Amino acid sequence: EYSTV
Amino acid sequence: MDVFLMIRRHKTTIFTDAKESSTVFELKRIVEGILKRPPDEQRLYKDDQLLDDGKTLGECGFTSQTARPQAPATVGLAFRADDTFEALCIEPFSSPPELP
Amino acid sequence: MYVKLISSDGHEFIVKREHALTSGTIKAMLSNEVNFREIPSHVLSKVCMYFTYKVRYTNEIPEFPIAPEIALELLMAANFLDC
Amino acid sequence: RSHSDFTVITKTSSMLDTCGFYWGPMDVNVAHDKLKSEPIGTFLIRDSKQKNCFFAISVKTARETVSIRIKFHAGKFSLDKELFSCLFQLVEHYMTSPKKMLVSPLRKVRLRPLQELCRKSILATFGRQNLDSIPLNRVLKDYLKSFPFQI
Repeated sequence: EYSTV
Repeated sequence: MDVFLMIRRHKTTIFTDAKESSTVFELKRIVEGILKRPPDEQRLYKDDQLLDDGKTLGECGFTSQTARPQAPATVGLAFRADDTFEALCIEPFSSPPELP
Repeated sequence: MYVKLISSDGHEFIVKREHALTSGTIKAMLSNEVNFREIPSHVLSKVCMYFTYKVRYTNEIPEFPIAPEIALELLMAANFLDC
Repeated sequence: RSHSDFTVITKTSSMLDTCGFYWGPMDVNVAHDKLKSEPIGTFLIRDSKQKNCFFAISVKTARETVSIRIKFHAGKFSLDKELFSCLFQLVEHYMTSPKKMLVSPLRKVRLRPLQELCRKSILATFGRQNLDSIPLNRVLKDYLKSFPFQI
């Protein structure tokens, strides 16, 4: 589970 | 908890630790083994306040929160010169120079 | 038991022998007294605090404070004392 | 390919091993489970099991623990729109900004040597630019340039 900003 | 101290007299500084529940007299016993002076020839000070023998370090204001390993509390030390105890005298450390 | 460390200005610092063995340099030149004719007292006192700081918290560790005015001289001592 | 991009990645990898908070090949689950017990804002750099991703940064935000991938494109490092030449220049940037997404790095050894703590203070007050205006000899000046960051 990865994301950004 | 444990309290970390700096016992200073003239140009001598002793780094040591003790229990917050330990007494000032126990601290004098530590200095006796190091500087070869008996407890009846020693006087320990917090700033200008003379510490009582039967009071614990916590009761004297030395708490683990205010005397950390990286910031040990300063305890003044004076020895007995014949009749009386010499005046408290702690030689200050040097100061760093001004920033370039 | 205890060892005595003397600074350039003649200030005597008495610390536990096990604490002084942290420095590889001090460990190499010790039998009960070591003379540091090139390190001032305000730097050597800060190093002695680091010995207690390093040995106690070697295990969230509180930050070791370093004033900017002593950072240059303290770096020279740390590089020499190997710690 | 790409020319001097090889000279950059090989240089950062040496700095990745120099710093303490690089954990190399690390599972995403253990990275989030390790940081869940750490205070808010504690970040960490580790390898990424993906094929198109060199490194990942795992930070604990106020809401949850997130892992963000790091993109490298034409000699510039970016997080998953600000490009940076060095990876630790990217780390220092997000550490100094008011957003405080990153605050403290979880190092393998939490207690750093006195030389590193002094080095971090030297760079914080003078800067990597003034590193040559310092009255310090070559051995110490080179040590400051070995890892010139406030991190």
